[PDB]
Amino acid sequence: IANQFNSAIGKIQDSLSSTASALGKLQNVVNQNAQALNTLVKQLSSNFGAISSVLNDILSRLDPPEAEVQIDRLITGRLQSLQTYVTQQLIRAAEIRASANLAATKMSECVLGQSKRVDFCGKGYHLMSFPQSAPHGVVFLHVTYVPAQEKNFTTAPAICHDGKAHFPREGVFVSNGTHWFVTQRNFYEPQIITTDNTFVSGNCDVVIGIVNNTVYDPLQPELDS
Amino acid sequence: VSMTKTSVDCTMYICGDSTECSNLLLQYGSFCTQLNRALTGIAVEQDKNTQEVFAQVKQIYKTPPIKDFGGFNFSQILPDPSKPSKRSFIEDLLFNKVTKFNGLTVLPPLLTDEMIAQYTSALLAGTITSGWTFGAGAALQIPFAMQMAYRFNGIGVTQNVLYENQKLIANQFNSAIGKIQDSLSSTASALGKLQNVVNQNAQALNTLVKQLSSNFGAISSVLNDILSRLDPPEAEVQIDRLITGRLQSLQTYVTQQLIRAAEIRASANLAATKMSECVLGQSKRVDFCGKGYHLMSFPQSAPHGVVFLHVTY
Amino acid sequence: TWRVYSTGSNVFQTRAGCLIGAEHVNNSYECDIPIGAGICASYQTSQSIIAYTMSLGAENSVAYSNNSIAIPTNFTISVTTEILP
Repeated sequence: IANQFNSAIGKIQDSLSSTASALGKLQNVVNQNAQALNTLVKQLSSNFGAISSVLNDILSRLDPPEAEVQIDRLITGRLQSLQTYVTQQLIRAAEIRASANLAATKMSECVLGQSKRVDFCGKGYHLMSFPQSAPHGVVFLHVTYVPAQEKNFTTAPAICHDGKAHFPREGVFVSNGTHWFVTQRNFYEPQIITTDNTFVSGNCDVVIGIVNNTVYDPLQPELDS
Repeated sequence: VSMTKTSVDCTMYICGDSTECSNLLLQYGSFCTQLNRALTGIAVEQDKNTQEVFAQVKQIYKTPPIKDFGGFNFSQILPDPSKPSKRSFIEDLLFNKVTKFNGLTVLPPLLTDEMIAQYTSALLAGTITSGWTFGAGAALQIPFAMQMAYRFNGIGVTQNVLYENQKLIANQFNSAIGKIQDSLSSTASALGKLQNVVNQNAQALNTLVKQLSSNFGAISSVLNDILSRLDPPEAEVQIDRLITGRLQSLQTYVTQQLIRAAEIRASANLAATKMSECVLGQSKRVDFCGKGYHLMSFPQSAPHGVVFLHVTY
Repeated sequence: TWRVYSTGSNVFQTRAGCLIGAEHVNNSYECDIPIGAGICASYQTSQSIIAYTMSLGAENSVAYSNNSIAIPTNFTISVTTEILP
């Protein structure tokens, strides 16, 4: 486990140093604010129906009966550019508010504890997550548990030995063709069937699909010795 | 889940293929550029919301040819291969319950209806056959009579209740799906949440068209009328009252569309959370995957949305 | 004013419109450039832009019986990365 964990962080160091396409979510935040401020300063060159685009051009050429007419077309045209920029920045603040509350929720659940929610703190069974710093963001490193190799077996829902049905306590029954064992569902460890791994409830004339087997009793060699 | 896409031309809506109108539009700056940039980011975001919800797995499973699920009848949610439209019977009922040339256009979505239904048929085959293991690793075969023994243990019930009462739970499961076919086909008011998307977006499109008949203090509402009766010394005054009148109508439509695009984005993230906590696994949160003790869920397709099907205790 | 791409013998009719200057194939791959209504575009090899139907992944059917189970025998540990602004 310690060899697979130390070799997994090494595969993040080469992926973050080869390409820069992994930080595409943080790049769109800076590029959208740089495009909104560049468009706002470019609208000062427009005329908006006036004679010129410079306030000193109209004031140093025209008369104050006429100068109040051309300035009115410039204040009205420039006030609509600020109302569009403020409204667009107010909607973008709602998107960054939903991402700040999600980053605070994963900080309290995935980092400071262990979550039982599927596909929230990573793909698979979550074990650990370490936080890191980033410019205008946060980076999580979810450590997960994933099974790799499989093997088919023959199963049965329950067993009965001497008329009484036996149900498994923790796990399911498997069979390699000859004997029956009790194993867990996430790892294969074959153990013998005993009274500490079973659960007796009623007879075996009700459960469909039940097979016949024997249950080992641990009081056999101690009471005979 | 998603919303229909649109695109509005800035020059065709204001200037009715006239060169005298477009010469005055260039003095107002980049107002024709910001309207096409905002509507582009909405149409891209509507294609992303259908990928975080439906495209959760990248391995298309299939139904086994033998239908031996231990007394359970899934003949109403499985797709029909004999029909030309690969949908289920409940998906066919959900499709029949929901109902120009002035620069406006509607762009078609990327993911069509036949590729959405193949995502639902792949996730239905993983929940029945594999269960809760096809979302964490590879698919592991578990019989359906043994899957609910783990689902009963998750809510604190021993496995003696399921195995000794298999004929009672299988009869209540098939009788519960048949009640949805009578409740949906009779009362058509159950799908009112999806019809509020196509109705509020149709009122905004009809408002832009009906606002072209306004005068805004000018002589007429036709650009060819003012250019034919007056001289270009005086014709530019009436065009200035019509450009500023129609520019505030286009800034109103984009701003009201950008607020509505945030709530569908906020609703698609909730549907993507329920597609992995209620469908791909068993959740323990109260009042998240239904009322009561949640056991399993089944997804269904819907136009501009998703329809869940929770099973409780 | 450009009509250099209207030579012909490359016209394919789609649902979103018509795509000229690209060839149509009958295979299915994972696409990167979206067009609309399932049709995609890519660059595959003497190289030209092709168009095809978007696939949904490789087919993987599973066995299912009354007395069949699958228990894992080995595991791996993998570390992912998630970036949130």
